[PDB]
Amino acid sequence: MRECISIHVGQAGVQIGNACWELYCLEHGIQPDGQMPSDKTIGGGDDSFNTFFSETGAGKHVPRAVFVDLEPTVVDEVRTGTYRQLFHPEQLITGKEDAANNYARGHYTIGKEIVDLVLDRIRKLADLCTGLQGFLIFHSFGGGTGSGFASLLMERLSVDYGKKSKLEFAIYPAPQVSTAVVEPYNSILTTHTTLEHSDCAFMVDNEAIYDICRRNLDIERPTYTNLNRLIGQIVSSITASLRFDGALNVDLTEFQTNLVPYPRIHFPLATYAPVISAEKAYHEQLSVAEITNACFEPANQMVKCDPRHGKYMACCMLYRGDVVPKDVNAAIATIKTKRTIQFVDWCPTGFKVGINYQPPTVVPGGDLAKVQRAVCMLSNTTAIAEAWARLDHKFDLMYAKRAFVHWYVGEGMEEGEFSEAREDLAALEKDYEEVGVD
Amino acid sequence: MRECISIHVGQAGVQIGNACWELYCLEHGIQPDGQMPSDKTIGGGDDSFNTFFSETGAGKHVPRAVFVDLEPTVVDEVRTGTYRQLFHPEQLITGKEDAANNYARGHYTIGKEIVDLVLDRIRKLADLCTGLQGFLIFHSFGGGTGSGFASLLMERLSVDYGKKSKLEFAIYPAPQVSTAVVEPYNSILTTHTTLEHSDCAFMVDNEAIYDICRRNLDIERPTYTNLNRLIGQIVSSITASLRFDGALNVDLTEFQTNLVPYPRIHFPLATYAPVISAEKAYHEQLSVAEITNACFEPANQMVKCDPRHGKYMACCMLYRGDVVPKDVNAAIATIKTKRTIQFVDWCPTGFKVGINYQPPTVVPGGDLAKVQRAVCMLSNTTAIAEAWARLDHKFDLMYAKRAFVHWYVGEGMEEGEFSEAREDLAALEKDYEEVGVD
Amino acid sequence: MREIVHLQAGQCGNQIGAKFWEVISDEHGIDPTGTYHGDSDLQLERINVYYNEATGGKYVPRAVLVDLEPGTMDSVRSGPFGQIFRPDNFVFGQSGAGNNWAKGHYTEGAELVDSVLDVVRKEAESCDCLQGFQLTHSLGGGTGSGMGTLLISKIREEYPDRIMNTFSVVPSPKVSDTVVEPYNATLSVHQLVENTDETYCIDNEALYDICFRTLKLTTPTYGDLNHLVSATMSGVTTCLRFPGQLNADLRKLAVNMVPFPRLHFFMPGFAPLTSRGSQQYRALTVPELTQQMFDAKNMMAACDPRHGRYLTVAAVFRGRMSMKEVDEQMLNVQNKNSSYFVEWIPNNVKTAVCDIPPRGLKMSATFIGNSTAIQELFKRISEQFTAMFRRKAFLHWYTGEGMDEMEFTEAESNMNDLVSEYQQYQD
Amino acid sequence: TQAMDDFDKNQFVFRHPVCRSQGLIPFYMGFIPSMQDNYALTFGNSTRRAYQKELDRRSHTL
Amino acid sequence: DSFRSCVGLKPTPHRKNFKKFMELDSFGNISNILRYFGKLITHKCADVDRIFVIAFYLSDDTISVFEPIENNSGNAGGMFLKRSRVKKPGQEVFKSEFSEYIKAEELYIGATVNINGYLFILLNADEYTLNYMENNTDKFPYSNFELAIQKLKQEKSKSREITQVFAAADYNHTKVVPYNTFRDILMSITMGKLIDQELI
Ligand SMILES: Nc1nc2c(ncn2[C@@H]2O[C@H](COP(=O)(O)OP(=O)(O)OP(=O)(O)O)[C@@H](O)[C@H]2O)c(=O)[nH]1
Ligand SMILES: Nc1nc2c(ncn2[C@@H]2O[C@H](COP(=O)(O)OP(=O)(O)OP(=O)(O)O)[C@@H](O)[C@H]2O)c(=O)[nH]1
Ligand SMILES: Nc1nc2c(ncn2[C@@H]2O[C@H](COP(=O)(O)OP(=O)(O)OP(=O)(O)O)[C@@H](O)[C@H]2O)c(=O)[nH]1
Repeated sequence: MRECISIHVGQAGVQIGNACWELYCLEHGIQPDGQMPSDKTIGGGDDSFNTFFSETGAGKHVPRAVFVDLEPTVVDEVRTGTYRQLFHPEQLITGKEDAANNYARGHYTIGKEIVDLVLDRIRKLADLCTGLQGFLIFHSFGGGTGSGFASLLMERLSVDYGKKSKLEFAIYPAPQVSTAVVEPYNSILTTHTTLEHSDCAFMVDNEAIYDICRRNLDIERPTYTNLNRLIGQIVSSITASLRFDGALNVDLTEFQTNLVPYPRIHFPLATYAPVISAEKAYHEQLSVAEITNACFEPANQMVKCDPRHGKYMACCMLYRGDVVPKDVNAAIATIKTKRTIQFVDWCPTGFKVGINYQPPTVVPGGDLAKVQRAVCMLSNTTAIAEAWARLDHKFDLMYAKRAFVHWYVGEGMEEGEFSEAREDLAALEKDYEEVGVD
Repeated sequence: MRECISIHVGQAGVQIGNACWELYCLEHGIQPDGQMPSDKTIGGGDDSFNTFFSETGAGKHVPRAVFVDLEPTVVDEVRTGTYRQLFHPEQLITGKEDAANNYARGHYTIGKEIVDLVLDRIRKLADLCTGLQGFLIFHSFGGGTGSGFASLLMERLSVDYGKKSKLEFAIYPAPQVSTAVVEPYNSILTTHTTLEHSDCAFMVDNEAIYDICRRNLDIERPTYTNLNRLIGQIVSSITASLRFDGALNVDLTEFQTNLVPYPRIHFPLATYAPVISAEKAYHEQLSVAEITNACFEPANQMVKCDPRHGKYMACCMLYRGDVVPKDVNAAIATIKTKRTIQFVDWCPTGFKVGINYQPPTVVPGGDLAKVQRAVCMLSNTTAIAEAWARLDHKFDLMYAKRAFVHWYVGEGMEEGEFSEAREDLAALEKDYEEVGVD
Repeated sequence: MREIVHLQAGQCGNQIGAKFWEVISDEHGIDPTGTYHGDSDLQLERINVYYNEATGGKYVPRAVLVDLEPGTMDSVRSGPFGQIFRPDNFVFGQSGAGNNWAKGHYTEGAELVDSVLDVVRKEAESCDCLQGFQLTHSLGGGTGSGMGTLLISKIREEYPDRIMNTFSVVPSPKVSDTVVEPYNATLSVHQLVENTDETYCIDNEALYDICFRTLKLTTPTYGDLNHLVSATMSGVTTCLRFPGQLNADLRKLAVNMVPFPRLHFFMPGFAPLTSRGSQQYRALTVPELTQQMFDAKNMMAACDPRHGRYLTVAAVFRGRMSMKEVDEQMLNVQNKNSSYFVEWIPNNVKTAVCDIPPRGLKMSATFIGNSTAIQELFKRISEQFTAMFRRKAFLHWYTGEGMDEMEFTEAESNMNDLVSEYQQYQD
Repeated sequence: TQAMDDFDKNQFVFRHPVCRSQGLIPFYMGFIPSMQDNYALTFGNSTRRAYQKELDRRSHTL
Repeated sequence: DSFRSCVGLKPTPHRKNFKKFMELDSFGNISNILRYFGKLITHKCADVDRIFVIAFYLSDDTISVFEPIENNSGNAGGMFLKRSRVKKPGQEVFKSEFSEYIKAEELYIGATVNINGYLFILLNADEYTLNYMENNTDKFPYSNFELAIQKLKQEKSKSREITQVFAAADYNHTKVVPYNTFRDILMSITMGKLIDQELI
């Protein structure tokens, strides 16, 4: 039936996964123990959780996600949290040694004797599943353990299983903030390996997430709890089609088919419109028109790109809550009459609408608004090239003076792979303008 | 009716022994004294115990077994244990001297004056028995006392009574662990003597038992308490067909007829699939599909043999608990469709199914999980010759230099008996390869 | 006797048939439990045209539901009348379409066409003699077009002597949501013109406008839109089920309706659409019925035939009228705009009067038209296809499914021939 | 709300009146007392056999 | 399973809850299957010697009926039912609703029952079940002795009538009385309304 498996690689990609499942357990009323109240919803694992959790005859919801990590501290800490009894123990795949931010160390040195283990996990997850539309891979481009470890495993799950979807989600590196100067090294290493096997790679950047916080959510001082909850809401919105229904229902197969124009480029941009404070939502009102304008207001995007510097190809709005076809279709019709929004002439239409009756709920101890009509805006535009354009000139300078290569040639690589990725990136940029040129 | 006698040879085979009735009295609820409460199950000895115990008009459940031993220490301490009042005193056949790990010392020096005494027990228990389907022989190949004494009694019980089944159970020698370097001497002595008389010999190895403990049972440092309880369950599962009923009942006679393909080789392999810790079973689920994959998982077997290095002839699954044929016959159909599993082409069918409604139970102060659906996997594959292949090169070198022969030739042997064994073994591998040839 | 078996295809038809069937049950007065409440002998007399009967007086509908997505029919089954629908005819697949035409036309259909054909022939043997078949689906629907094109092709040789009624809704001209949408329609219409005998054309934009024009209720449900189209499709079916002097056979209609073989596209028409006060502010008279009947605002199908002219017109009147008012109105409409007809055919009107009104209103009518207003339709779909076939956007999927650009060439070429034909016969 | 409570939390207070049962889950790292010295019970139970006796003899746990 | 197919278009595998099976399970030396003991009823009694071992499995409600063989007779029996959960003897054959099965609200001491056919009569029990009976009286208000105190404290007129007649049975004031008289002398004062259970 309608189910998928979530994968969280990298200790930065694990805390995001926990919050999502903490959010996920909310709308289903999951008690931390693992069971419902005396209300009868348990069975052979067949109810709203069947797409998400495995509350089988034993009565305990088993999340259908695997947590993989290479440093035991944080994964032990969450294993000492509140919902650890929900979690399957050795789905929390831990590690005793780190990759030291090295892509290849997380790809060659230790991955060989760990991939076989997680290979056993996925197959014994694969057999119990029925439809298993695809996977939910949470990672990071500049992963201290996220980058290299994900790379090889995504290769192996591609070669055995090339018939289903693979959904990729990584924090995009901050264009001007770099916690490590080796971050470009592994990041382009990820991209060139992932271009020929990844299905749908979705990115996000924290600075504009921070920028949102103190703009409209009015958060001068945020925490990951805020970040994790809001991104956890994002995946909740896109997965609401699986949980609930609506006037029409859409699936990841449609998202793949209708968003990506041509092979290689599969990197659209998400955005959630009703990101407002409770008090602001209190004495103000929400309707489709303003959220349609707000979702297309350039400063509301979390990627530092000006849409007027590029051109639009695909769009996707997922209206969750109490909406009618009437106002939406007229509103987007006005958007088509807009002159600023420069779609490419190739597509007369480039939007996919998802209508869901269920309104997004609040979380206890939360900071979001009380939304009745919500929408997640997934779009792809030519205004994304400057990102890798920023990356390449950062790389070429450092590569020319070949900084810290002694670290990498020290443990077993050569320059050829680092060479290949550059023209691969050069291939990507030229494709972007070639399709950018009408 | 339905009964059998049990013989426990060697102080290795004794602690595994009492663990059986410590288990057995449990599901019967037998008090350590030997009597129930004021409730009624006593009589002429005709109820659930009639197949195992002898609870006559005296009202004391007398186990139908014999404990033969050559060192007074361990047999006296159990005679001072908890259930010693249950046990018949002189069926704890004790001895004052050891065989010193020597097969023939126990086979010639002292066995002659002890075998008559045990035979007096054997015939006297035979007379009181009515159906007496077969024998239970708990012994050990590497028997300090198990080796020699078991062989001679097996020889004597074979010649007078060769019309019934004889079930042998001995710990198989460890592939790489050697508690004694004289073990190869007496081990092949046992093998060559037993091939022409033994009906069904069943082996097991403790290292893989150890390996399971810290894989899923989460035992990083076990004791025989755990070890004996695991194997004690194994014989309990196979004997449940006699104790209870199910959809269909099977008997040891079917086990003999259907499992062994040809004479000589009667050495199948046993396995239990729902070996798991309690909490794992607590927040996970058991169903036929996953346990069927697990039971054919190569690391689930207690013998260091890779099934992909050999080929299968026979298999047996004993579903103890709540199962239905539908998901059973469907799942086993999927198993035969699998390509990695390599049965020999001669048998389109090589499996024997046992269905028992009674769910397996836990032991107070125990280690097993609370099991509803269980299965014992009695199977035979050609991949076992490696162990004998391991033994012969171990044996040929040490025989080439004739270590400790002056111990054996000192107390009354020569080389011809040793000499006959190597070609009898060499016959076994060549027989194994001829049956390995299609 | 002569009966009809219905086909419910595509996830749009999933709402259609349910709304279509419930009106009929309410029209005939069957309760949601299925036990009819016998009040009108004639509706008891003419229920065998569509429904078979089971034990206990529960009229089993002779319809087949087909889909791939379980969730849609679960809502349908959990609907007020799902119990009136059979677990038998609920046929579906274990696959997601991706809203892909090729998958539903070559990949997923293969293992399901066998089952659906085995189904329909079972109820085909259940009944005596069919007039034909009708299909509720969409030309732009990923599953509806994919299933329909396969099925209608197979049915053609199976029973080449019956009626292949096709009820398909055209997507919004301005907006299509689906971006491969022009591909799917062009693919389907290539086979549709070959296989069908009749086609209804429906669009939501006019339905949205009709909400603004006469419904006047700002925010309606899409189900009420189905209520509208179900009312339209029911009117043509009222002819068969009801007595009163009007000739009901669609073949009685189609031969008068179809001058040349390749004319399959026809537009609906309906009678009084009434608003807030107009219920008590209307003098319900055949003149004003005829007035509102022939209104470009009362038009709902595709676009205004004001851009073109009229080939064949046929209106069915339901209620207690007489031969003269229909006669004089036809004279009235003939004189008002004589030149707007085509000189090819004079007196090109076909009138049928049903004396059995609906339950709720007395004076009612339906209209079916074939005008020169479809040029803009396939002319519209021409430009997108040319521009999107110009640079073969969104093509790696279908080639991965096994199709090639060549199949596109004749599909548009056939449509181009239709452009000339619709142009040449009028201009 | 909380930071303003600090005013009432400090100002006039500062002024003075001028005066689990089922242990834990396996493969857990991080040394709590005892453990490996005692053995022969499952990681779940080993934690919960300890959990009751970690309150008894290795009581230096707070 | 008829109602499993009566769930939706797709089937579902219902089962029995492990919860009730967990607590209600004979574990270790502790048993849970109650064992009562009674006779049969016919036109004339022949083999009422076999005290029927009716074994209501508290985890499965599956009354096993066992027989102890008597010296020199034609019994040669034992088990009568293979631990089968048995249908209520008050049902139909054309069924339209969930049919019912024998619960635990009828096996009072001195009961009359039918296991699908032969009418069976209960006389006594074992102590262990009665110990369980006295523990949880939620489903066993008969085991509530204080309840029986109210029924018999209702009657006040028979006070002297009580005093003399049960005085009449005694003759030496020995401060004991046999059960046989004691049970009989009570059945009248309740006018045949006392059930054996509370008398025990
Ligand atoms: N996805 C995510 N990223 C974070 C979070 N907090 C910080 N980051 C950034 O994401 C990057 C994660 O990459 P890595 O640090 O290599 O993570 P790793 O590969 O699992 O191994 P470590 O270096 O030990 O964390 C960090 O460099 C941070 O800059 C977070 O909560 N979630
Ligand atoms: N069956 C069994 N074997 C054990 C146990 N503990 C250790 N072993 C192994 O089993 C073998 C015991 O064989 P023997 O030492 O010859 O036993 P025996 O002939 O009865 O007399 P002893 O030498 O005194 O023990 C040893 O090699 C151990 O490796 C146990 O509890 N049961
Ligand atoms: N049932 C239903 N269909 C709608 C509605 N609004 C628009 N539609 C369209 O009706 C079309 C026909 O439905 P189907 O043929 O069953 O669609 P499909 O083959 O499953 O694939 P898609 O066309 O992508 O949905 C769909 O493409 C929808 O775009 C609505 O409110 N209800």
